[PDB]
Amino acid sequence: LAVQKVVVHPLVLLSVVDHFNRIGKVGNQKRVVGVLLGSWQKKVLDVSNSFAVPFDEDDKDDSVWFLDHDYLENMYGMFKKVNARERIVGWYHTGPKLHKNDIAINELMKRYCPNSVLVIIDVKPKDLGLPTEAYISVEEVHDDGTPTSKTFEHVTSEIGAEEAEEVGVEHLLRDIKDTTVGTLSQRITNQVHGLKGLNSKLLDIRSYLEKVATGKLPINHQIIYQLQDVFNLLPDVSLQEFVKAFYLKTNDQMVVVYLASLIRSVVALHNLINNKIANRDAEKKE
Amino acid sequence: VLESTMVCVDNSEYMRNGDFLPTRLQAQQDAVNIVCHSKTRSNPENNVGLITLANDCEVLTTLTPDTGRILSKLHTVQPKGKITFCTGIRVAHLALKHRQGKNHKMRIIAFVGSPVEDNEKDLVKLAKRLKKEKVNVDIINFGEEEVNTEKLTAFVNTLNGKDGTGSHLVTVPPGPSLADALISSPILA
Amino acid sequence: HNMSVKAMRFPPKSYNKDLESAEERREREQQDLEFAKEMAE
Amino acid sequence: MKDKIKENSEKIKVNKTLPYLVSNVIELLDVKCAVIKTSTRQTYFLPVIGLVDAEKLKP
Amino acid sequence: LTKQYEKSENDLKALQSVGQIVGEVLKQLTEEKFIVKATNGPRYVVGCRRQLDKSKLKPGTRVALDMTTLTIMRYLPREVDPLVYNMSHEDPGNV
Amino acid sequence: PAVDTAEQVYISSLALLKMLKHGRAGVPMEVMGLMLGEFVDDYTVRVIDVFAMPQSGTGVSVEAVDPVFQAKMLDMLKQTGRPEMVVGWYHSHPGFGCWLSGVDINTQQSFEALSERAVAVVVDPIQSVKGKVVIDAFRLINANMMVLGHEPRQTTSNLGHLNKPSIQALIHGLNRHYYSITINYRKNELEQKMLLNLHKKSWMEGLTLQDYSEHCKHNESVVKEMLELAKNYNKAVEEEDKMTPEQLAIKNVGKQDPKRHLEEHVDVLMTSNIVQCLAAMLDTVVFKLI
Amino acid sequence: RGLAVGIALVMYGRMEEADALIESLCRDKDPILRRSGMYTVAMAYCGSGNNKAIRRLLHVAVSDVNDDVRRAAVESLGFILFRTPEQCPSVVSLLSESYNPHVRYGAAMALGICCAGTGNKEAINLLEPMTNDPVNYVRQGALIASALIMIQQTEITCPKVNQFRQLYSKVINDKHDDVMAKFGAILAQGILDAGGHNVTISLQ
Amino acid sequence: EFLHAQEEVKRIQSIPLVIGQFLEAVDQNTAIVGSTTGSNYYVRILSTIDRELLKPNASVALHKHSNALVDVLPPEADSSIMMLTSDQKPDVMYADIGGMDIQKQEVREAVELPLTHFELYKQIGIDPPRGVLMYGPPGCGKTMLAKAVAHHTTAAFIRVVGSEFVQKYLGEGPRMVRDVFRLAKENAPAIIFIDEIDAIATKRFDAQT
Amino acid sequence: LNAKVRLLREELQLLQEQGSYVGEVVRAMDKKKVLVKVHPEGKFVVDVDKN
Amino acid sequence: TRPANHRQLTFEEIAKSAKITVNEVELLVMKALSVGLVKGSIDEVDKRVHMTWVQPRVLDLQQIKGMKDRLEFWCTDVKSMEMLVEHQAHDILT
Ligand SMILES: Nc1ncnc2c1ncn2[C@@H]1O[C@H](COP(=O)(O)OP(=O)(O)OP(=O)(O)O)[C@@H](O)[C@H]1O
Ligand SMILES: [Mg+2]
Ligand SMILES: [Zn+2]
Repeated sequence: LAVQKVVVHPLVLLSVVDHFNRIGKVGNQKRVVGVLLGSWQKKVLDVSNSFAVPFDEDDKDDSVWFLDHDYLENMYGMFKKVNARERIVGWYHTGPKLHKNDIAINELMKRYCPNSVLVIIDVKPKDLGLPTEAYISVEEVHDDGTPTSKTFEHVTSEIGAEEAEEVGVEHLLRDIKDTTVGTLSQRITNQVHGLKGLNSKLLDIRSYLEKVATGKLPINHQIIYQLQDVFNLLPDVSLQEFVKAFYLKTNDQMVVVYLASLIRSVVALHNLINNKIANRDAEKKE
Repeated sequence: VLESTMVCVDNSEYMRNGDFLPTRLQAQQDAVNIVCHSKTRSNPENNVGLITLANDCEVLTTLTPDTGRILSKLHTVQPKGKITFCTGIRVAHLALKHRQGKNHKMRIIAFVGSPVEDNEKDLVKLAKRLKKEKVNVDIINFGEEEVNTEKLTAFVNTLNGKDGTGSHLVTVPPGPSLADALISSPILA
Repeated sequence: HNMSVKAMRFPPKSYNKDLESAEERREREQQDLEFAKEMAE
Repeated sequence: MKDKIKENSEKIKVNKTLPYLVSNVIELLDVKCAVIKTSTRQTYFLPVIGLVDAEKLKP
Repeated sequence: LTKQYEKSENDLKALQSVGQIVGEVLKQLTEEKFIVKATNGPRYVVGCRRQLDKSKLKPGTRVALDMTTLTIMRYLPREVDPLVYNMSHEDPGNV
Repeated sequence: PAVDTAEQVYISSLALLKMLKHGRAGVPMEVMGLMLGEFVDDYTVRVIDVFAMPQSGTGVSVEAVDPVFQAKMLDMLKQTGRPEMVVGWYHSHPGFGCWLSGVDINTQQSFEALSERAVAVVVDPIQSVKGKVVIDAFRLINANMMVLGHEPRQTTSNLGHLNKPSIQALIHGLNRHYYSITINYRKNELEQKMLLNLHKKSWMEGLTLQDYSEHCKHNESVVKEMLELAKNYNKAVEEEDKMTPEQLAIKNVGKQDPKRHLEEHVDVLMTSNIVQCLAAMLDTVVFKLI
Repeated sequence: RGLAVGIALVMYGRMEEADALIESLCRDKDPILRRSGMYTVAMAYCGSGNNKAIRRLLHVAVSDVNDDVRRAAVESLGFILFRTPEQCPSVVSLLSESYNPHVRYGAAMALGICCAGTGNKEAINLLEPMTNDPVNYVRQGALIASALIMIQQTEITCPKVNQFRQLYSKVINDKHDDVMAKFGAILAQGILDAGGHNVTISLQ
Repeated sequence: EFLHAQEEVKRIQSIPLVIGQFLEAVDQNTAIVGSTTGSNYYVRILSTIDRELLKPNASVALHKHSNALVDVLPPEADSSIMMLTSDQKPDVMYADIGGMDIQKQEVREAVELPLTHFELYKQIGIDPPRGVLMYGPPGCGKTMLAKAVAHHTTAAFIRVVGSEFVQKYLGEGPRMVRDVFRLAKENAPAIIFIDEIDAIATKRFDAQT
Repeated sequence: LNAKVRLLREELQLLQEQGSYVGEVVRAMDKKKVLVKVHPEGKFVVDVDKN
Repeated sequence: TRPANHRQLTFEEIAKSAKITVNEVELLVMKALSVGLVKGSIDEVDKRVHMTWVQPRVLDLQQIKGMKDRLEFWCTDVKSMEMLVEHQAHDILT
């Protein structure tokens, strides 16, 4: 598509959290909506700033909602005066999931940026996923004969920081972040987190299938198509060729691990030699 | 008075009719030009904005202490779709809830020139909801008043309650120009 | 490797004496006070 | 505006106080701008020339 | 005179300006670090303005750097020596 | 009613990130902006947010505050739940430490004329490194009071003398024309968790296996490197056998250390191969056809 | 800051009865409330030598995001170990050389509180190098602690009394020394000859 | 806290940094460095500086105020003289040059052959010549043979003229000489050509000028 | 480890201390004076440290 | 119909099911391979077709329930291995 990856800077996250908190101080709200400013680098979005805009909606009806687009334009001008290279690239809202009226809001935003990106930023501290979920509006051409509609195609979202922004984040995360853990422990923790995320995704798919089976949701006929491919992609690890290749590869890596460990042991013995010699010299001169 | 207003102009199909000279669309354009000017000279701090009442409501311009932009927006307003009075009033109320200065007073100008295709219960509940937030909605009952004179009657009666002329139901029978009936109406008084 | 690492013994040296000495550190404070009192004026 | 002009001239006089550094105009660029070499053997670029019309300067 | 006030205010705005040291780009180290040599002076590891192109800063490019931070403020065309300018702009005599 | 040295300026995480980003973007201009917050009491100055003022033009210095832009930004921010007054101004010092120049003093005099307890914050985006941002807060010392023989502020606690002033700031008029207010940071659990997502790798790449062709090529290359490294390591051991203690480090200058490179290669290969093996073993269980 | 000391005083000498409060205060996100938890550990275990409270104080001292909380955690060890003054110059001795100046100040103050009036030679030997610490308030705390430890002490009882007596005068009469070091030295002079040489400090 | 201190000590490397030349390592943590300002200083070395990169004649980045050795620049960096790019290669061929077979053979055997056949030279026992001095009457194909070598070489070519080294800034001449040699060493195989060597290689020197 | 940390933190302050000039000794003199030649800056008559 | 472990269709099976001669079976597979309906390869020496992918089709509710049961087993395996990794590497886990 027109968007390959959306990089959301920590300043955007902090601004969104602050906007949500200051609006929610009123004690009666569900979500807040603002505008996202960034630059364009190849096909990778670089969402780097944001500003709040007045917004309200009805709890029952989805067609009733007000967004101050004049406020949008005025603050776009004010921000453009400060930073001309940051242009409107989309919008954000803090609702935990999508809304039925999100397509209308994206249509409103598309005038200012034709390829607008909606970045749902969950203020609640989710334990596994990233707080950002990026979507772009696409015209879904169905093959069932149903008329073409506008949907939100998901986009891989990442959190990246500028050099000074990273410096500030590390200053704010100085105490909390533990960097003493070695690289190997970090990779193993990454594997654990990947297992947890895969379990969560599979549980979401299972819950959707459970709802479909009991009739809570209709058969999409497109999620089923994707799920058949997913189950077909499950490799057979019991094949003789695969097992032999896996064993050969594991032995090829284990011989390297053995060589590295042997060299490490010899170097450790050399260190012990140096320590003992230094201790004996220190006690001999004293 | 220090109040903020938002005009609920109608751009339905029935605005193409030549009942009001020269056309109902041009007639409501002149009426909007008059009412926004009146609200501007009533108080220099007053806020005016334009909300359309097409098939789907679209806030053309939010509240602003400016007049020419309102007519600039109205110039491009083409007659399309069917009136949706239920959602338009709530969209306008949402807009007034986010005015620049909260010390301003509620006010909505409604230009109904097409039949309201809703049950009376929805209208009375909307009127009660607006009355709770002290919202005053002034409705011009031109166009199809022969069918809307009852629903709007209940709307205005429930909005104003029993005391105070917070909102009016100025009904302009077809003639030379409904704007010529506006300057004698309590809307601009 | 673990056995060899666990066999390394550090003699009980007077630690934190290789740091800045009090007299020499005071030297810097006085010279820098003169620096601030003379350059800015 | 006369008082503002006089105060502006007074500020110029404060900034125009002696001594000056004697330099030689090396170059005149457009992006109106000057390049000078001071007698301290230093080359500087001036985005704005200053209190002298750029037309009255030559390398 | 309105134009007199405009010129006086122009002089006032010009007075706040500060000259920039002219050096030459030697080598771009990183995306935000450069090695530049002053025209008659030492070589420095400096930064560059974000708004600068950073693609016109080829090695050997003359640049103007901030006086304090030495950050590359601008890139300039190849300098013409005043002696060379006088050589070119010398009247022969219409012979 | 002398100011207390125990006064503190509380900068929120959003504010700090905004000033750091604006200062780094505006390098080397002394780009300025306004700090919205609240004077909680005589000892606290909370900085809830900041907004940057646009630069009028070229010049590495603080420009005059544009009243129209400030008024417009304040009025519009009040419309979206930010009704916080201006508690002072911030501006960037790209690399020459945190202090106030004469222009900065004149600019801060305006805020002090408006609000007597306004704070001039200086942030050094160039000298700031990860985990330690170079920042300071200042307020002018009135010449009339200090000249007559009065301390600029009263010391009722140790809180105002915990940070030793830098010599660069002292040279530039610190404790003479302006004083430094201790800066503390307000961090909540929510914002810290939100910032923790920075560089947080996706769950997909946790189970993602590296290309086995490139992995084998890397293993072979590093092992071939350790071959030469051990060949040199033997010579290094023999040389250090006969080498005086003054040359233990001087002779190591400019010459590669086979032991250090051997350790680095061992660590790299151990990590890479162990991670690849563990990931493959996990994938053989998770993604199975049965 | 006032309520931090107040809550601790409310539960003075309560042994384990303050535990439910302590775990509430020590787990609080407010650094001042964590400092209050440290002070409550000190007050609820005054001189009991309860190694559970000592363990908690040491854990907070070595691992806490706030320097004030760490300093108070090290400070609170004196109120727990004053009944056995010989133990403090051992548990705290290593803390007295830590990187954190606040932890060093807390170590000095713990020596002062626990070994107050005792004239402990080990604690004074620990405090003597701390009077030359690069950080000013560490020096001030070390001087005040040295005053508390050997208040009223004579030359025969404590051989280092004259040395610190001259040290206080030198620090006070040093124009180039920091103002807070001189504050600590003056407080030390006041403590060392408090009550007209007829008073002491003894929490027991 | 050790990791935090390691991270926070890097603010000493914040730009702008002056450029010096690592002259000598006095001990583990101090060294004599020659700054480009023209003065030699005995400064300290940042503990996180890779001492394996502190080779002789290595460009280093020094703190602008304290002159302390805070970084080591890449050897190919900090060079006022650049190598010949593809577009700068002269169009002169060996075939374009007529009738210098003896000179062509000597240059090839002394320049282009040792670059590609150094192992053969070692095996035979020949010591390859470090440098070549091409001399003769003016206009006898010297500079053109250098052009042909540059056009027909797979190695780096660094063309320079002797009069370029003489500069107003005292110390910049030797600095750029060692920069040329460092750049050639870092891009080995390389050929350094110095046309009109008499500009810096005369036999008479006046000590008072 | 604590000594390593402390030395690392003090190194940042130490590295900001100005570097020392390198000079050549012409001759020693009375009262612990030495005639040196700073590399670019001519000659000086300098004191001698007590160490 | 066949499970992924037994997607090796003999030439006789295709010939009998499609009511075509054996010698034509290969050509039929060619079409199915060319259009993109199925993916795989043909081992003519052993007269077998190694099918590895199928065009996804509309599934009944019972088939969706069976798919959900497969997901149940998959989730059980993923959770078991995640707990195993967490338990074994608890000390080094960050
Ligand atoms: N053998 C040759 N064949 C063809 N042309 C030659 C030959 N030798 C010299 N030339 C001519 O010499 C001209 C340039 O002279 P060149 O620069 O090679 O001389 P040189 O020895 O470097 O002189 P100088 O000592 O004055 O620097 C070229 O135009 C080229 O045609
Ligand atoms: Mg020639
Ligand atoms: Zn400034």
